[PDB]
Amino acid sequence: MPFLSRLFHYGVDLALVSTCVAGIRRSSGISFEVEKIHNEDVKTAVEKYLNFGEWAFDQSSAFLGSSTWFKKV
Amino acid sequence: MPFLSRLFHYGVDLALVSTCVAGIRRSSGISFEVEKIHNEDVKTAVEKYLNFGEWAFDQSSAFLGSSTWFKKV
Amino acid sequence: MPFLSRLFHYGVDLALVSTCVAGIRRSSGISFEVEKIHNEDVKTAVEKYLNFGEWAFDQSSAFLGSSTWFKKV
Amino acid sequence: MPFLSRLFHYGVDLALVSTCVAGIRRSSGISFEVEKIHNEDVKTAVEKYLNFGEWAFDQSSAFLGSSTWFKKV
Amino acid sequence: MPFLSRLFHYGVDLALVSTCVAGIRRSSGISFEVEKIHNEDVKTAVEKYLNFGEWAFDQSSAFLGSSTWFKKV
Amino acid sequence: MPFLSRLFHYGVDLALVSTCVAGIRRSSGISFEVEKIHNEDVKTAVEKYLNFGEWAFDQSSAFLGSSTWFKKV
Amino acid sequence: MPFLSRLFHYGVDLALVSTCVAGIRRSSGISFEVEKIHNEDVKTAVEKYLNFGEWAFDQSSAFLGSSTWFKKV
Amino acid sequence: MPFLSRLFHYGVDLALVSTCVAGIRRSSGISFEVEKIHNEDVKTAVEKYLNFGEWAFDQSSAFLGSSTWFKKV
Ligand SMILES: CCCCCCCCCCCCCCCCCC(=O)OC[C@H](COP(=O)(O)OCCN)OC(=O)CCCCCCCCCCCCCCCCC
Ligand SMILES: CCCCCCCCCCCCCCCCCC(=O)OC[C@H](COP(=O)(O)OCCN)OC(=O)CCCCCCCCCCCCCCCCC
Ligand SMILES: CCCCCCCCCCCCCCCCCC(=O)OC[C@H](COP(=O)(O)OCCN)OC(=O)CCCCCCCCCCCCCCCCC
Ligand SMILES: CCCCCCCCCCCCCCCCCC(=O)OC[C@H](COP(=O)(O)OCCN)OC(=O)CCCCCCCCCCCCCCCCC
Ligand SMILES: CCCCCCCCCCCCCCCCCC(=O)OC[C@H](COP(=O)(O)OCCN)OC(=O)CCCCCCCCCCCCCCCCC
Ligand SMILES: CCCCCCCCCCCCCCCCCC(=O)OC[C@H](COP(=O)(O)OCCN)OC(=O)CCCCCCCCCCCCCCCCC
Repeated sequence: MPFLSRLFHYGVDLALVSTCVAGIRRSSGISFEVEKIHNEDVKTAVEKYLNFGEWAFDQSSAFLGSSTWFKKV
Repeated sequence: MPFLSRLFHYGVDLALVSTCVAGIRRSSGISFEVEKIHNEDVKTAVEKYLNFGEWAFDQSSAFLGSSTWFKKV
Repeated sequence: MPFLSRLFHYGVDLALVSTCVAGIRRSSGISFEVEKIHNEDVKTAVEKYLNFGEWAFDQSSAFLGSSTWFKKV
Repeated sequence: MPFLSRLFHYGVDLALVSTCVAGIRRSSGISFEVEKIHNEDVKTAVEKYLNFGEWAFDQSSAFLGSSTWFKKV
Repeated sequence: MPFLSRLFHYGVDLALVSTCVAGIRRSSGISFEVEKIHNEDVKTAVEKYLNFGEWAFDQSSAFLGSSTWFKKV
Repeated sequence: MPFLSRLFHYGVDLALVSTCVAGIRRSSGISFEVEKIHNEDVKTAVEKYLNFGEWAFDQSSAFLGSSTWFKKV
Repeated sequence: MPFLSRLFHYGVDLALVSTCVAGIRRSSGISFEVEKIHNEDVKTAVEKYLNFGEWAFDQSSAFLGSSTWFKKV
Repeated sequence: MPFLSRLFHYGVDLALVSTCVAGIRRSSGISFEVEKIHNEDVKTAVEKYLNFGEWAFDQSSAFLGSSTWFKKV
């Protein structure tokens, strides 16, 4: 559970990019092909970046859902 | 204002925020309650901003789906 | 009521600066001395920038207050 | 981590967000409910981020109050 | 007075770049050779950008000097 | 943590601010009141941040001077 | 709205992206599929954005070449 | 593989600058004279930054080429 330190590590714009990429996978099934990265340590780093977006997507949906300005349809 | 001009007007930060909000709606059903905005001119402006993110989400999805670095499930 | 167009005009960081300046005035009484600006059109432009921060402060407090993650003490 | 190091770690964007949240608390009473965070490690990280904004709000207030371009009421 | 509108058009980072270029000219004499640009459209745009930085340098100096956190040495 | 990483640690925004502050000092004499900082660790960190700007100002001056688009006046 | 304002209209992030895309085209031949855009107004706007990057690439090339810190190899 | 960590350390704008510098070298031959830096600390930092841009140029080319939105001409 380092996800918050990684928000500051990646920065706002790259954190938002990863969160968008996760949102794309969730509704369309379009997913980065992590198994086509040759080097293992790079695959681990890429997966860390993408997995942060997945976590951030879940945290962001929960936060917006906590506001009376949003509703679940 | 066309969608591309809106991207440049909002800037990358706020464009990504709106795109992420759209992704949350598509997967979560959690939707901004546009109707609860009382002023009709503010309602219109907020709708333009959110609708930009819906467009950008779909354009981004199509672009990633256009690349062999993404798989499709 | 152009305040939203001005968010995009000023940009994220300068919009946040103005909102912070308004928050400072609200709790400390420390306020920019607008009447010491010689030229009238500049005073009008500076007041527009500061007044946007005052509006944005009010909109932001209302939004956070709409979330169950915040409470009024 | 000292407050200045936190500024550089968070970056200007997120530092201003936290400073604005602190300003909202001081004037509105609207306060982030830190206690509702269940994980103790996440609670600590969020508290560090919000407490940075409280510090930055007071440092900013003092700096503006140090200038003849600001009046005091 | 187009300088304040130029700040918002340029944004913070490009505004600071121009102000640093002005500072470099003031202390070293190293100056951009605008007279070598013969496309007058390009020349006028470059002149407006550089002249903004010269104005911003003078306003920034005055503001910092207005603060007890700075001293004229 | 060395000096040579500080551009990326401070980030572009705050590195430009420090460089701007240095340029202001060089031709106006307006200088940050380091003597008013009474925690020696904070003073050291502030001195590092300001001196990075002084160094960056000197390097940027030399780089612009190395270009035939600039002339010493 | 002229060409010479587009740096500030697109902003630094997206101007750098366009410039990067142009550099990729110049040495790899990999080129954006303008022919796949079938709204003529959108095609024109995309062509303007891409050609700004081509122009900026040529200007930046010439500027770096004007410096004694760069050599033609 | 330090290049991905370098992206996050440098941030998007400085990462794109380095990638454009690499693109300029590839198409024009205009190359930074790293051999003129004799402070080996500074030299190594500059080399790491420029070498990142060279790697990023190759990865960015490959990614764009992987898309049906680009064609090799
Ligand atoms: C706009 C993008 C968000 C920008 C924030 C990011 C940085 C902030 C920059 C400084 C502060 C920004 C101030 C701008 C706030 C916009 C206010 C607004 O446009 O909405 C006003 C609307 C009025 O409602 P009305 O019925 O007329 O009430 C009258 C009495 N006020 O009342 C409301 O609508 C209240 C709720 C605001 C809804 C506007 C857009 C909301 C959709 C995006 C929410 C995303 C939250 C961020 C989380 C990111 C997670 C990915
Ligand atoms: C892992 C490797 C990663 C390396 C990548 C980085 C390499 C550096 C260069 C990458 C640049 C990406 C390619 C940019 C080419 C510009 C293409 C373009 O302008 O878009 C054309 C497209 C028109 O498509 P059309 O369907 O006809 O229009 C629909 C209705 N308007 O219009 C569109 O579809 C616009 C879609 C924009 C949605 C984005 C909103 C969020 C902002 C993201 C910021 C970064 C994205 C850059 C967008 C370029 C702007 C044009
Ligand atoms: C951190 C700064 C905000 C960054 C957003 C700006 C750009 C977003 C970048 C991409 C998306 C960012 C994703 C990061 C979200 C952080 C999530 C987090 O740290 O909080 C997790 C916390 C866990 O709670 P727990 O009891 O453990 O629940 C277990 C099941 N999840 O659950 C929660 O705490 C839920 C509420 C989140 C509280 C974290 C900080 C909130 C205080 C700032 C709110 C400001 C909202 C922005 C409005 C600006 C107006 C000025
Ligand atoms: C209208 C005209 C406007 C023109 C202005 C623009 C001109 C360009 C240059 C302006 C730069 C402003 C002055 C920068 C000088 C650096 C001084 C510094 O580093 O701060 C010293 C201060 C130490 O004070 P002390 O009380 O001893 O510490 C308390 C416990 N730590 O530590 C502090 O107090 C730090 C306070 C930081 C709080 C800011 C958080 C939000 C981020 C804002 C981004 C811009 C602010 C730049 C901050 C400089 C970073 C050091
Ligand atoms: C210039 C880029 C330097 C950095 C390159 C690094 C690679 C990545 C950078 C890409 C980012 C996009 C940059 C936009 C380029 C602007 C083009 C320009 O203004 O060129 C004007 C001038 C034209 O000279 P010309 O008359 O055509 O040549 C005579 C030959 N017969 O030719 C010139 O050289 C005049 C330039 C004046 C600017 C001086 C400021 C020095 C540092 C500026 C950095 C930011 C640029 C902001 C310029 C805004 C100008 C409106
Ligand atoms: C350099 C700034 C140019 C723009 C100036 C515009 C004014 C505002 C800019 C201020 C922003 C802060 C910039 C940080 C400055 C970095 C200093 C540096 O790296 O200089 C290294 C090199 C030293 O050369 P040296 O051996 O000391 O001279 C021999 C004399 N006996 O001397 C050098 O010149 C090497 C520089 C290599 C970078 C080439 C890239 C060209 C465009 C870079 C723009 C962004 C800079 C990123 C550099 C990161 C390097 C780690």
